[PDB]
Formats: sequence, structure tokens, C-alpha cells
Amino acid sequence: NLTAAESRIRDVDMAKEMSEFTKNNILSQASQAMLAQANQQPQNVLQLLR
Amino acid sequence: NLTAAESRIRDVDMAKEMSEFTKNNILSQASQAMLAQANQQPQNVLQLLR
Amino acid sequence: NLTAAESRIRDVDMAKEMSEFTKNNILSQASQAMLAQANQQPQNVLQLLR
Amino acid sequence: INHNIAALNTLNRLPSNNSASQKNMEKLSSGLRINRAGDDAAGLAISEK
Amino acid sequence: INHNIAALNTLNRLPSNNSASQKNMEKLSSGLRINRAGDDAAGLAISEK
Amino acid sequence: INHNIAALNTLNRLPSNNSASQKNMEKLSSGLRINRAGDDAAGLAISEK
Amino acid sequence: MRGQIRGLEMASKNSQDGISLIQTAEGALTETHAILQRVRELVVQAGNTGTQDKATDLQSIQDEISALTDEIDGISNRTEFNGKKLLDGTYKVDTATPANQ
Amino acid sequence: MRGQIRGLEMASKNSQDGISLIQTAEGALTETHAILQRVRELVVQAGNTGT
Amino acid sequence: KNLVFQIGANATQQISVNIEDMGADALGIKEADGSIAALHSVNDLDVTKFADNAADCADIGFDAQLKVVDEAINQVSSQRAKLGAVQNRLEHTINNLSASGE
Amino acid sequence: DNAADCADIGFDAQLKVVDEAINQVSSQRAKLGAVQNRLEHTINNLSASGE
Repeated sequence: NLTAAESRIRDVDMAKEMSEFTKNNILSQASQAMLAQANQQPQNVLQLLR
Repeated sequence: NLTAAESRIRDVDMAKEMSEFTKNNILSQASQAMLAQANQQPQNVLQLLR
Repeated sequence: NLTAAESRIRDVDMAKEMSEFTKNNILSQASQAMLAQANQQPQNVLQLLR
Repeated sequence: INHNIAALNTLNRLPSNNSASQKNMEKLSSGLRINRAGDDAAGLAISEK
Repeated sequence: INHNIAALNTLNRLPSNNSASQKNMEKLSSGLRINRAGDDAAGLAISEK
Repeated sequence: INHNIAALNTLNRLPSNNSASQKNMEKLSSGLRINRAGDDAAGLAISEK
Repeated sequence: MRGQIRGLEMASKNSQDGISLIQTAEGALTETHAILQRVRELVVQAGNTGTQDKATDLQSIQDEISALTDEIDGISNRTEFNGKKLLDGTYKVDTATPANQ
Repeated sequence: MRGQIRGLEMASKNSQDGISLIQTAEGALTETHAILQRVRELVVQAGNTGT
Repeated sequence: KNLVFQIGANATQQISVNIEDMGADALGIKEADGSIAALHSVNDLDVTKFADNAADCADIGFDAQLKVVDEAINQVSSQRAKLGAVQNRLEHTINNLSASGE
Repeated sequence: DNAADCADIGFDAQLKVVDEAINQVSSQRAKLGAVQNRLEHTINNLSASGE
């Protein structure tokens, strides 16, 4: 029961933990796409009004 | 259900949200073309009647 | 027989239920493709007649 | 002609399609068509009694 | 006739168009319509509590 | 639409499903529905006396 | 002739406004219809499971039905195009007097 | 009309907030219910094993 | 304190809501009818009253008490019927809002 | 305190304050736009008859 308690201290919901690993990767890649596009916009600003 | 509610507070329709990201970029670039052409017109006014 | 009745209340045709899980995912992804393309069309409208 | 097109009914299908798939999920996980949701709270309440 | 024309309302649209696209960006990056900005600070504060 | 979906009630079922299987295990190992746990401490205490 | 095209173009605008109106009401009617399908399911469920389903959960069914009734009423009410309640089922009725439509 | 859609969209937000509320209470009631089932078992157990 | 929901783009186009259940609500005759009809749920007459009398009283003889449980189940069932009805209202609501809104 | 019944704090008149205010600025922009159109044909006449 002690190892069960300590387990609860150090439990992982590997389902959740992997799901948020996944999700945080999705959000990373998403934010990356947003930075690419953030670079794409002002390129257009200048080149369409240079 | 609490995280579902709060999710509804902070939901994004990434489909819509990207579609309007796209659209607002289109409208930006469009308006830009309109400013270029807005510069092109009076050039012609003067140079055709200078 | 009581648990059989109540089972009929709470039966799932996991075959059907998975088939419609699948199908609804297909219809989701399909509709998504339709939204991408819905964004692709007016891009072409403007850029081919900007 | 090109500024309100977003396939708006498609867009209304998409969260209903997702919603459907999450209902499907929800029953598959329990293995039970009985949901916490009171949709068919009659059949629910019946098997509850 | 040719010396104050710059399509001045277009020009006022352009940073509002860009502004719009940056709002869109901002939500897409977070994946969250909740912004740091207090626009809809009610809905914000609600999901904050 | 795609950033809080994790089938959260499924996820709540999973440790309750595992929990169930460990209760089952626990009784199978002892061969006894009597658990150390005081769930049904009445029936426990009865067969204890 | 250019009079005829001015009136034409405004009449095409009026036609399009037509299409969006008629499609507004139409889609609303398909939503009502989707209700009515669920309702029919709730008739074979208000079939009483023949007679197995007792008054308690008959009242639960009734809660769901009357709820959906308030929804259809909500369709016929909310559907206000330009403030004009299209699905007001009394608004364009050709009663004994046609002028009432 | 665009007034009508602004009020519409905020009312759909209010509807969704509705769904999450009603589902919050609902799921809580199903938990209560699960208790009550165990309770009924504890009535036939508080049946005193008869006596 | 009716938990109405604002739905119509017009004001007061609202959805009435009612919740009345709690742990101290069980077999609501009108309310608690004494130790029974709300308070077997609360106070739990299982101490010795049941061994004092198991059938004859019906107010400590298991009958009303199992009815406190059973109707409490029926209250939360009917409450989830109200709520589920409202959920369904929100389903077709948002379906109309998305359709007519579109 | 009250969301429907009063109509003077129950959302009805208030949304009507907004909605008609919208209709006032709409009708005001209808007056103004009418005047704009008057200035269109005005200057068109002034340039024509003036010519």
C-alpha cells in the first residue's frame, strides 16, 4: 500500500500524457505554420506595394 | 464537463478561423492592389494632362 | 432476464457503432476537404480577376 | 462573389460530424448506448429502475 | 484631381485587414479564441474562474 | 474544434476500467470476494466474527 | 431599354434576395423536419413500449417531446428574415378572405 | 440582418454554454445515481440480512 | 432563480430551466415528510430501528425507506429527463442557429 | 434581477433600444445618403447646365 501511495505520487496517465505529447506537438507545428505565414504576409505587403 | 464548458469558452473553429485568416489575407492583398492602382491613376491624370 | 432486458436498453451494436464512428470520421474529413477547397475557389476568383 | 464563400453549411456539418463521431466514441468506450446525457432519459431511467 | 487620391479608405482598410489577419493568426497559434486581450474579458474571466 | 478533444470521458473510464480489472484480479488471486478494502466491511466483519 | 435593364438588375437583386429568403425558410423547415423525425421515433417510443413503459418515463418522453415542440415553435418564431417572421404560420394564410394572406 | 447574426452567434455561444452546463449537472446526476444504486444494494443489505 | 438561456436574436426568446435535486431531496412528497421522504437519504434510519422493526411500521420497516431510495432514483431520473430534454433543445437550437444563421 | 418579465430591465426594451438605435442611424444614413445623391445630380446639373 505504501508503493501504491507513492505510485499515486508518481503515476502517469500515459494515455493522457501521450495525448498531450501529441497535442503539444500539434500545437507546436500549428504555431510554426503561423510563423511561416507570419513571414508570408509582410512579404506580400511590401512586394504588392513596393 | 467543466473542461468541456471552458473549452466552449476557448473553442476555435480552426476551419473557420483559418478560412478567415486566409480571407483576411486575401482582402489585405486585394486592398493593396487597390492602393497600387490608386497610385497608378493620378500618375496617368497628370502625365496625360501635364 | 432482467439484466438481459436492461442490456437491451444499453446494448451497442459495436459493429454498427464502430462503422458509424468510422463513417462519421470519413464525413468529417470529407467536409474538411470541402472547406479547404471552399477556401481554394475564391482565391482563384480574385487572383484570376484581380 | 469571392468574399463570403466558405462553404458555410459544410462548416456547420463539420462540428456536427465531429459531434457525431464523439457520440459514437462515447458509446464505444462505455460499450453502452446509454450516455450520461439525458437523450433518451426514458430508456435510461427504465434501465435505471 | 490627382494630388490627394490615395484610395484613403482602402488605406484605412489595409491595417485593419492586417489587424484582422493577426487576430486570426493569434487565435490559430494558441488554438484558442481566448486572447490575452480583454476583448470578451467576460468570457475570459468566466473560463478563468 | 481540435485542441481539447481527447475523449475525456473515455479517459475517465480507462482507470476505472483498469481499476475494475484490478478488483477482479484482487478477488481472483485470493479466490475471495473479501478484500482488505472495507467495501462491504459489514459482510467482512460478519465473516470475521 | 436602359430603363428596362435598370429595373432588370434591381429585379435580379430582388430575385437573389428571394433565393436567400426562400432558402432561409427552407433550411429552417428541414431543421423542423429533423425534429419531426426524432418525434416519430418518440411516437413509437411514446408507443409506451407498447404498454411496458409506465407513466413516469412516459412523462420523461413527454419532457423530451414538449421540449422539441418548443423547439419547432422556436423555428417558426426565430425565422425572421429582415424582421419578417417567415414561418409565422398565420402570416401568409389564404383564409376565406384572400387579403388575410 | 447582421444585427440578427451577431445576436445569433452570441446566442449559439449561450446555447453551447448551455450544453456544457446541462451536461455538467447531468453527469453529476448520473454519479449521484450510481451512488443510489449502491445505496439500494445497501437497503437490501440494510435488509438486516432480513434479521 | 430560473436558469433561463437567451437564444433568439430577439430578446426574451428564452429557455426556462429548473433544478431542484440535492442530497437532502429524496421521495419528495411535497418536501421532507419528516425522517422519511427526504431524510432516510440524509439521516439513514439504519442503526437499530430496522432491527427494532423491519416491516410493520413502514416508517422504520424498510418499505418507505426503499421507497425513499427508489423515488430518489426516479427524481434524478426525471431531472435528467428535464435536462436531457433541454440538451436536445440545445441540439436543434444550435442546428437552427447554424442553418438560419448561415 | 429580472431577465424577461419587466421589459424595462428584462432585455426586451433594451434590445429594442439597440435595434431601433440601429434603425435611427440607418434612417439617418438614409437621409444623408439621399442628400449625397442630391449632390451627385446637383453637381451633374451644375456641370452640364453650367457648361
